[PDB]
This record gives sequence, C-alpha cells and structure tokens, in this order.
Amino acid sequence: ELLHAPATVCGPKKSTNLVKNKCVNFNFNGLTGTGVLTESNKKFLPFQQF
Amino acid sequence: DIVMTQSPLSLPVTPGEPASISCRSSQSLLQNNGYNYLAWYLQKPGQSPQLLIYLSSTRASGVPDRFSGSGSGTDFTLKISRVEAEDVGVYYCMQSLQIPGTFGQGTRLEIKRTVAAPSVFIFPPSDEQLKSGTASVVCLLNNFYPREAKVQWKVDNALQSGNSQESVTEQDSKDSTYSLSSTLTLSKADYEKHKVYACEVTHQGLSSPVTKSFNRGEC
Amino acid sequence: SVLYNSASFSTFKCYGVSPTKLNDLCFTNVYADSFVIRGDEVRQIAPGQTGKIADYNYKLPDDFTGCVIAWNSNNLDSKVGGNYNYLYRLFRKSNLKPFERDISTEIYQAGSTPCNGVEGFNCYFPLQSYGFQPTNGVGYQPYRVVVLSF
Amino acid sequence: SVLYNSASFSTFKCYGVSPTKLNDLCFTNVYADSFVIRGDEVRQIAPGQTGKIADYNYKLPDDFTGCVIAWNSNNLDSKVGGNYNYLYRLFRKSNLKPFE
Amino acid sequence: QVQLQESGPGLVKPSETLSLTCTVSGGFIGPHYWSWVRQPPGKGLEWIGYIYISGSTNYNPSLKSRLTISVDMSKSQFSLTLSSATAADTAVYYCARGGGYLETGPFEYWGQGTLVTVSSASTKGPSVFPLAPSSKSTSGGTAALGCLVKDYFPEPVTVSWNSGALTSGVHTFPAVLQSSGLYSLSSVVTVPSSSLGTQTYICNVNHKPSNTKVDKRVEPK
Repeated sequence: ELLHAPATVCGPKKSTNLVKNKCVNFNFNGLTGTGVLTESNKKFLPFQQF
Repeated sequence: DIVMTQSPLSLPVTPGEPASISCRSSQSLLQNNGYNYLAWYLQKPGQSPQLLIYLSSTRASGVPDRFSGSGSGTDFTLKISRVEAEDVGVYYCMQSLQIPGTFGQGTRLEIKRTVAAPSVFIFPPSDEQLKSGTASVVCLLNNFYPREAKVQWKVDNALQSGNSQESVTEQDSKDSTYSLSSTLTLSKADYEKHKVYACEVTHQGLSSPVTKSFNRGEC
Repeated sequence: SVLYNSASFSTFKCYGVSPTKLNDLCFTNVYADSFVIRGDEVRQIAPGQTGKIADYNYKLPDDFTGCVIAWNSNNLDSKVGGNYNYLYRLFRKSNLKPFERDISTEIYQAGSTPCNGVEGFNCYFPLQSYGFQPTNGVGYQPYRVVVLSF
Repeated sequence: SVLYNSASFSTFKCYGVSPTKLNDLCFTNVYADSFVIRGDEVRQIAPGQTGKIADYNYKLPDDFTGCVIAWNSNNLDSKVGGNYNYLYRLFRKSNLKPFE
Repeated sequence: QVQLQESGPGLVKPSETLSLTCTVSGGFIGPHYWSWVRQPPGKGLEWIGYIYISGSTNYNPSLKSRLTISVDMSKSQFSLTLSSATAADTAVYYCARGGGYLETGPFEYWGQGTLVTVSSASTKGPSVFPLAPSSKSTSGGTAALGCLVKDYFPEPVTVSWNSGALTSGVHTFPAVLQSSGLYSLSSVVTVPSSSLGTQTYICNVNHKPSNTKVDKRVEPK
C-alpha cells in the first residue's frame, strides 16, 4: 500500500552525462532551470548542496 | 436474478452440416479473473443431464471433440460440426457468476430424415376389460416421420370425438422415428350396440388414407 | 417556441444561451447530432463530465455552446424477444477527444498477446450490446437523445 | 522490470496498477507471500471467489491487492514417491478473515 | 467412479415435511461441494442449494425459510428436509456432485432421479390387463403385443420384458390422466413374429410406493 507513512521505498533513477560550456536544461536532484555549466572555485562546506 | 435467453427454441437440422445455438445473458459475465463462467448441458430423452462445456472454452472428459464455444461479456455461441443420431435432446445454458444460478428455456434440436411409410395395428379388448367395467380399443402407429398426423375413430360409420386420447413418444436416438398410439374408452351399457370398429390414419408419405377394421364376435 | 413549449420531451436543459432568448438569434451554422443511449448516464452527455460513455464515445468540449434534448422512446424498442440493435464499446482503448467519431473496431489487450481471435483469457472483443428487454429500469429504458450547437 | 520481462512466468495479473508504471509511483511498504498449490487450482487466488483455498486457506480480501504471479514448477518436484511433505487444510469449520 | 442414487417416499400430504437421501458410493470423503436440483414437470430446471462436507452452506433466497440440509460422513449420505410444502413442489429431484458454488459450477455427475408428489389423496394399486395378439394385430409376418396397466397412483411405473432379455422393439408410452382421477398407461412390443406358439411373453410391472410386483402372462387368442 501507500497510505501509512512517508515513502521510504523508491524506484531506481537513471543518470545522463553532464555537459559543460553549452546551454542546456539541467535537473540536479529535482532542481530545475536553464543555463550553461562551467567549473568554479567555490569552497562549499561538506554538508552543503547548492 | 438474471435471466437466460436462447434462440431459437426449436431447430431442425439434417445430418452432415454444422448447426449453432445461441444463449444470450442479461448481465455481464466476467469475474475478477480473465475467465467467464458458463455451461452447456445435454439431456437425452429418458436420461439424466450431462456436462459438455464449462468455462465456455474447455471441454469435459470423454466428450467428442466436435463441440466448442466462444464469446465473452453477454454473448456466447455453441456449434456442432457434424450432428449424429444420438444428438437428440434439449440443451441448456447455465450462468454461475453469483447466487442464484438459473438455467434457460431449453433449445430443442430436431433431426431430419427421409419419409417412411407408417405401420398400423389395432388392439381389440379382451374379456378382462369386458368384465372389469370398461372396454378399450387401441390403435398403433410405428416408426413414421414426420410426426405430423391426425386420426379418427369411425364406429359404425359414425365420427366419434371427445372420448379418446393419443400418446406420442420422443424421437428415437437409433433410427430417428416417431411412434403414436390412440386410446378409446367406452362403458358396457352402450358397447352392445355396434359391430364394426376401426381407426383412421393419414400421413404425408401415404398416397391414400388407410383404414383397418375389425368385427366384434371373433376371438 | 414549440420545442420548449413541447412537454412530450422528458429533458430539455441547456446553457451558453438561455432558451427563452433563442427567438432573436441568427447564428451561422446549426449541427444536429442524434444517437441512442440508455436511460442511465444521460447526464454524462454534458461537457466537463466523466464516465464510461462520456469520456469514451461522445465527449463535448468545455467551450461548447448549444443544447441537449432527450426523450423516452420505449414504445417501439422493447417488450419483444430482445432488441439487439444499438452496440457500444466498453471501458478500454485510450480515452477520447471532443468530436472525433473514430471507428477502428479491433481486438487488443495488455499482456503480450497476439491478434488471432477472442481468446477470453488474454484478449476481448471490444464492443457488445445493450439490453432493454426487461420492462424494469427507470434508467434502463431505451431513451433517445439529440445535441444541437452554435 | 527483471521479473516483468522474464518469460518464465505463465501468469502475471496486476490489480489496481498497470504493470509498467509501478516504477513511477512508489509505495511505502510491500509484502511477499508465498506457498505451493496446483495448476488448475491457481484461479482461486483472486479477490473474492469461493473454493477450497478462498475460504479455508490463505484468502485475499475484497480491498486493494497488488500483483499475483505464478509459473510451472514441475522440474524440481517429481519422481515416483511424490512430495508428500506438502499439505493443505480441508476440514475447516467456518469461514476465514483476510490474511488469516 | 461415483454412482449417486436417491431413495425416499413418493407421495406426501400438503404442509408436511419432505425427507430424502442421496447416498454416495465409490469415491468417499473428499473436498467436493454437493448440491440439489429439481425440475417442474415439462419446464426448466431449478437449482436449490449446496452443502459442504463440514456443514457450511448457502441457500436460495426464495427457499431459505422452510428448508434444511445436513450430512453424515459415516454412512456417506446427505439428506434434504423440506417442510410445509405445497402442491407446487411436486417435481423430480436430482442430487449432483460438483455444486454451482458461484465459482465455476461444474456439474460433473448427476443422479438417477426421484419423483415426489404433494397431495392428501391416497396411494392405489394397479390392475394389469394383457394385450393379447389377434389376427388383425398381424399384417403380414409381423405381430405386436404388450400389456396395459390401469388404476394406479402415484407415478411412476417400470415395465420390463423377459427379465431384460427382450430389449428390441420395446416401447413405453407416457401416462395419461383420466377425468375420474386415476392415471393410465400401456406398453407394447413389436417382434419379427416367426416363432409364436412357444415364446413366453411376460411384462414386468413394479410399483415402489405400493410394493406391487406382478408378471402378467400374455397369450394369443
């Protein structure tokens, strides 16, 4: 069933190769948007995502 | 309740060619499975019903593989590839989706054959009935087809009616023949008036009517 | 005036234009669509509905304008040895769009099946018949319906 | 998909969900019941029939049910003796409750 | 193989309990539902209900107020009890083996059948009258003869010839109802008559309700 608690069983999710320096429609873990991807020098803490 | 219907109610079929009987339902017959439940029974004259098809597509053990069914929902059809001499009977269709399970009206299958000349015989009463209070004379008809006929009793060249009864038999499964008999009742008082008695038989295959008679006073 | 004044028609309810104001209009085109539906699910003919027949064999758009008219005609269809005249398809296929009129009668069912015949277990024959033989059924009587438009 | 695409399954019937969309909508918890029955006696496993297994043994309810699977397994159950270790209930005195 | 068989009274008075018993032989105890079924004269068949081995049962809603059924494992017999019956229940009863238990309804085996009649009227013994052949009874080389039974109640009657050794040409016409209220039936046998003079003609007449067994002799002239 599916009406007792929050979903803890999920189906597999596929992945696609990432591209750089090109205008694409990216989708990172449910984050959506449009733009170009390039390398950075930011110093994200280990527990931070975006 | 759900009521079954068939079409037709009577069906004459010559041996050799395929036939078909249809049984239409009043409610959808399809359970939670992919199966649709149905049955087709066959009652020969003088016997008990037997099973031919269940689940509408699977035969039963020992049944010849000439019968089959198809369809789903509310329409089903049974076909007989080649009818035979033993296929004389009344067919029924049962639904078994839910309680109650009721049958239909019952299709009657008729087998056709070449016309044959009927044979006639007369049975004079014996002394036991002559002393028991009632005298009866019986006319016999044997192995004739079609059943369509009509008889009269001519007592002293006078038509009689309202005091006689005729008996008919279901078609035989070995030769496809019909037999008929006629019975007449009469008391002692008015019996000692007439001399000659006879029964009249008319048939389609007979060129002329045939009259067989007997005279009272000879053993 | 006569159509709304006619009481012989069981149901006459519609919107987009009020019936009383229909005597003063000069719209371009008029469509006369007529078919036969069972006395049940008659309200499913209205657009924006959802049902066995509405979403599958006759769907009306939400931008619809026109009227729907239905009347009982059980006086010349039933009370005989069956009717078996007016077929339909069941809950199958992949839904409908408003105003298609598609007839592609074919055998299909899920379960990795071929196409050879009825074969009750894997496939089905999509269309079956109505039954109005019983005199019973307020919503089972053989009603007739028409739908106008603008 | 590994179980759906396999051709060894004689029967694969799903209730309430079409088989190829289960990877989308994910449910919180599932169950895996298992047992051994005949071949012609498979059909009693369904929402609300009446037989020897739908009344006296493991019986499905009328509520939602998932996907019921079956296949032929005569390869490893054979030989002259016959697997008499199998047993079933045939003298119950009353009806059962869903998942008794 | 299984061979079912019924047994019980034939005539019952109105508003009285009806009792029968369908004994089962051969295939003993097993996981099979058993049912009952009846048939009004010259009409369709009517299924009544089914009973399991343990005792659980379901009934037809029409007859769920005055009918009961049980079972007995030791004697391999199950019985049907119907009380406060009317004349409408006069019919022939068959006992089945598969049961139409709203699942498949495979009626795999059926019984021979027993006829029951509902009336306050008594049971009567017949009077057998031989059908002696005569000159007019022969047209060429073939002669016909039989027996007539009169004034018997209730149905049915079984007629046999030569203790079953004569099965060719035998015919038993359906009984007729007289105005006086007593049934009548006659049977006749056709033979390729070429050995008259020494052949013995005996019609085997039976009546289970009135335990009357008579073997009447029929002779020419």
